[PDB]
This record gives sequence, structure tokens and C-alpha cells, in this order.
Amino acid sequence: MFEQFESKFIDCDGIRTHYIEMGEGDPLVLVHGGGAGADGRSNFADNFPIFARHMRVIAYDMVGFGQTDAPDPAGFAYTQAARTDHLISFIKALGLSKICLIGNAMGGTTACGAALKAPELIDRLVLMGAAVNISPDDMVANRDDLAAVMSYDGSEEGMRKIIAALTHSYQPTDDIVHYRHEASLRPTTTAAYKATMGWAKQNGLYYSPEQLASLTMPVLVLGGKNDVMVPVRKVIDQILAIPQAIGHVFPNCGHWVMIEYPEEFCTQTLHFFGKL
Amino acid sequence: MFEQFESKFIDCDGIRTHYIEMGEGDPLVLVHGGGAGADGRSNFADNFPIFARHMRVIAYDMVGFGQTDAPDPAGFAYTQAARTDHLISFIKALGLSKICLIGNAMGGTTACGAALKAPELIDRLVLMGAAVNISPDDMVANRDDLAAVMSYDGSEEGMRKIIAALTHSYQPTDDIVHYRHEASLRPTTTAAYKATMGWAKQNGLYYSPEQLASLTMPVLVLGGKNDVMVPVRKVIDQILAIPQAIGHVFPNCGHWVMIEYPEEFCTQTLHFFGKL
Ligand SMILES: O=C(O)/C(O)=C(Cl)\C=C\C(=O)c1ccccc1
Ligand SMILES: O=C(O)/C(O)=C(Cl)\C=C\C(=O)c1ccccc1
Ligand code: NA
Ligand code: NA
Repeated sequence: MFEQFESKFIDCDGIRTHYIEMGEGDPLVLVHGGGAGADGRSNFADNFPIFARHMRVIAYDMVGFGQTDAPDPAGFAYTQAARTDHLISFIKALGLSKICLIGNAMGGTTACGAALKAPELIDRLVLMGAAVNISPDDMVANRDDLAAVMSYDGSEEGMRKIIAALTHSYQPTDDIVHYRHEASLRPTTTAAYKATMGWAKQNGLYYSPEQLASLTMPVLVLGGKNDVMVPVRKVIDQILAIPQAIGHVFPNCGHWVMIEYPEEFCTQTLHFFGKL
Repeated sequence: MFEQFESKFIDCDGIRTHYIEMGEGDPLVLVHGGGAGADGRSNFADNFPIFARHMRVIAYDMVGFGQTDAPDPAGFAYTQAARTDHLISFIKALGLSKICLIGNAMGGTTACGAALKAPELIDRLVLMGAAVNISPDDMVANRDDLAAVMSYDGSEEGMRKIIAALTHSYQPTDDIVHYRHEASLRPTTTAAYKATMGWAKQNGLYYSPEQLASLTMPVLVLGGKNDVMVPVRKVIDQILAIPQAIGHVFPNCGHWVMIEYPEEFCTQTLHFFGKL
């Protein structure tokens, strides 16, 4: 699946990093989320052709995901700082700067991380259902609401349940269900996954109210009102914790805005980037 | 001021009602707020030419304001129900239906009122810093924050303070300051004003969580993050109380979105109306 895009690879301080790109002009990096088997092209396939009419759009796989190197976790700590520094390395590897940057969930954590640590690389930031204020205790409120995502049996019909929990009325095609099922069991990245989630659950995915107020570039914050994973109240907190932030909340919408409303996701973000 | 628009008048069940219109096509009604001396053209002059490129845009003066009849309050109760029924009468007077409808503050109260009572007239609703959940007790939290708006001396330099409280960084021209000063002392509408605000302060400007969930058409909810009059937390509550509602929060922005960011106000609402 997804062979419409050409896989490319670049070295990021020793991490061989998979990415796809399309379009010309100003750079937009997309950062995928941290679900089991997530990567750039499955998170963003729908939006890529829209963005590519206006910008050079780029999705990469975070360390531990996709076809990017997953360093053995017997020797590599899968911490947030590890993702952030990888993103920064990736950006610099391609030579870009003053990018537009969008992150979903743990990808949001990472985009925010980079915007904090290397602000000179990032002109605009979009946080979408972003894990930027989820505490260790917030992890562990395993509501009924995560029945499917937490007790994932490893089966196809299990993956359908996870997709149906993470979205409001979206109905994935068989090939998407198949691709997400498989990717979720890939040997290469299962270990890295269990480490990534272990660390997250223990340490949360979190920046301080003061860190958040210190972002130096324009910010757009998006969220699905029905998002069962990064609840709308946390997306509101982020809108109120980040002074300059624009806030946009989508109704009848779960955690996958870019997928559930591709058009509207692309319109609002392109408008914020000054391409409409 | 504002002679670029032609004053028109129509009878609404015995209330002679001032309105201006511009443009052609699908109807958009704008409902002004309830500040002292408010009316259609001072609230909306900046947006009118933008909207008029795409729609037939219409701003009217609510009963008690502007050049609309202000029935003597020795004989007329200036209740919310009175504004709502006037709006409904106005809409029907012009023969429209399936309108797009935008209300600011008490105008929001009134637009919401109409959308509840006569849903067949309204296809889309925008609530902007809308007074749709402000209780009697909420009125009376006279924070330091309303120093200027509550202790308004009746002077020009007093009006500058009110404008500077209601906005984030907006700098009104002398003519706007003069026009708002004068309109705030117009004999015809001062009495109606003191009655309107007396009733509001006593009864609040309020619909129930259940009323709000019962709106039957698409809803867009907007607010300024720095709005000192209808605080961002109440605009968020409305976004969460109205299931289908889209929510959009503007940063560096007070209560007058349409005035402080005319372009962005017009873009987001026209997009929601399906004209972009
Ligand atoms: O958007 C996706 O890629 C996705 O389907 C999921 Cl389940 C993402 C989850 C997180 O990033 C996450 C991890 C731990 C806590 C909260 C969110
Ligand atoms: O937007 C305007 O026309 C304006 O400048 C003001 Cl001060 C409006 C105030 C209300 O509608 C209102 C009245 C009572 C309580 C809350 C808001
Ligand atoms: Na669902
Ligand atoms: Na101000």
C-alpha cells in the first residue's frame, strides 16, 4: 500500500530515517502519532495531495516506527527527548528551516519539543490532538473508553475496534484495516513500541504550563470534540495555556482529524500557513 | 457616519425597524450587540463589503437600539423574548428563509433565541461572544475588569476606555469614538437601554444546557481569548454544550472579533456558510 509515494532515506545522526515528500515550495513537515504500527504514510496519505498543491510536504517515520531505524531497546532509551532530537536532526539533515510543522498526538509532543528546543527551525506549529499535557496520572485513567485500544488482541477484528474507538464515524477500507493490522505486528518495531509506550506511561507526555507559554512562534491547536484519547478538555487547556494559540474544535470527530475531515484539516492549516 | 449604506425601514408587527443591506444572493443577517448606542452599521461596517461579495448581507437595529422604534418602556417590556420575536418578525417581513445568521453578545442571545423558536427560518448560526449562558449571578461578578464599562461617565474619554476594555489592541478612529459617544446618549434609546440592561442584569441572558443541545442546524461558535465581557470559558462551555458546534477561538482578541479581525472573521464565517 501507499506505493504512490516514493520512499526516501536520509541519515539523522546515525538513525536511518524513512520519509516521503511531494510538491514544491515552502516546507511542511508532518509528524505521525504513536499508535502501534503508525507511520507517516498511513497517517497522512489523504492529505498529501492536497498539501502538495501549495507546499513541499514531508512525512517521516519517528525513531522506532515505520521504516525508520528502530535501535534495539536493550541499548537505546525510547524517551521523548529521543524523538525530539531525531526530529531536529531530520530537519537539519534535509537542510530546511523556517518550516511549518504539524504533529498528531505523540507526534504533537515531538513537534512541540522541537519548537521549544530549536525555535529557529520552525515558523509555524500545529498541534493536533497533541500529547503536550498528559501526566503520568492522566495515563492510567483507563476509562471504559479505551476497552478496544488497551485490550488489543492482535487480530484484524481487534484493529477494526481500535479504529472505531479512535474515530467518530469513519469506516476504513479493507486495505487500510489490513495495512494497520500488519504494521502493528511488525517484528522490527514491536520492541521499540513496547519501550516507547512503557516510557510514556511512566513519565507521561508533558510540558509545563510555563514551557507551553514560552513557545515563540504562531500556534494552531486542533482537536476532535469526540476524541477519546486526548480528550477535548486537554486540547482546550492547551488553547488556554499557549497565549498566541488559535484554537479550532471539530464536531463529530475523534482523534484522527486529518483522516476523518481531510479537506477541512487541510484548509484550516493551509490558511494558517498563509497559503489560502 | 456610515452614509455609504442606505437606511431602509420595514414594519415588524408594529415596530418600525431600521436595516441596511448590500450584495446579492443568499441572505445573511447580522445581529449587533447590546452596548450603549450599538447598532448594525457601527457593529458591522468593516465586514459588510467583504460579505457583500458573496451574499446578500443585512444588518438591522434590535428593538430599542439605533433607528429602530424604541417603544416607551412605561408601556413595553424590554425582555429577551421581545428581541427574539422582533428578529423573527424582521426575517419574515423581508420574506427570507433558510438564512445564515450571526449574533454578537446580546445579539447572540437573540439569534439563538430565533434559531430555537423558528428553526425553519435559519440554516446556519454563528454565535460570537454570544450571551447564551450568562446567569443572573454571572451578571454581578463586576470584576475589576469592568471598571471602564460599568462606571462610564458619559464622556468621550470614558468611551475611549470602554473601547479599550472591550478590545485587545484596537485603536478606534476619532470619528468612531465620536459616533459611539453620541449614540450612547441618544435620548430616543437611552430609556429603552436602561430597561434592556435592567432586565438582563436581573434575569440573565441564558438558555438551558438542554435548550442549547436542542439547536437543529449547524452552529459555529467564536470567541476572543481576551474577551473581558463574555469570558473565553463561557464560549468554551457553549462549544461543549452544543454537540454539532464548531469552535474557533481567536488569540490577541477582545470582545469585538468582527472589528478587531474583520478579515479572519469574514473568512471563517463565509467558509462555514459554504461560500469559500
Ligand atoms: O494517531 C495515532 O497515531 C494513533 O492512532 C494513536 Cl493510538 C496515537 C496515540 C498516541 O500518540 C498516544 C500515545 C500515548 C498516549 C496518548 C496518545
Ligand atoms: O458588542 C457590543 O455591542 C458591545 O460593545 C457590548 Cl458592551 C455588548 C454587550 C452585550 O451584548 C452584553 C450585555 C449584557 C451582558 C453581557 C453582554
Ligand atoms: Na467511535
Ligand atoms: Na484592552
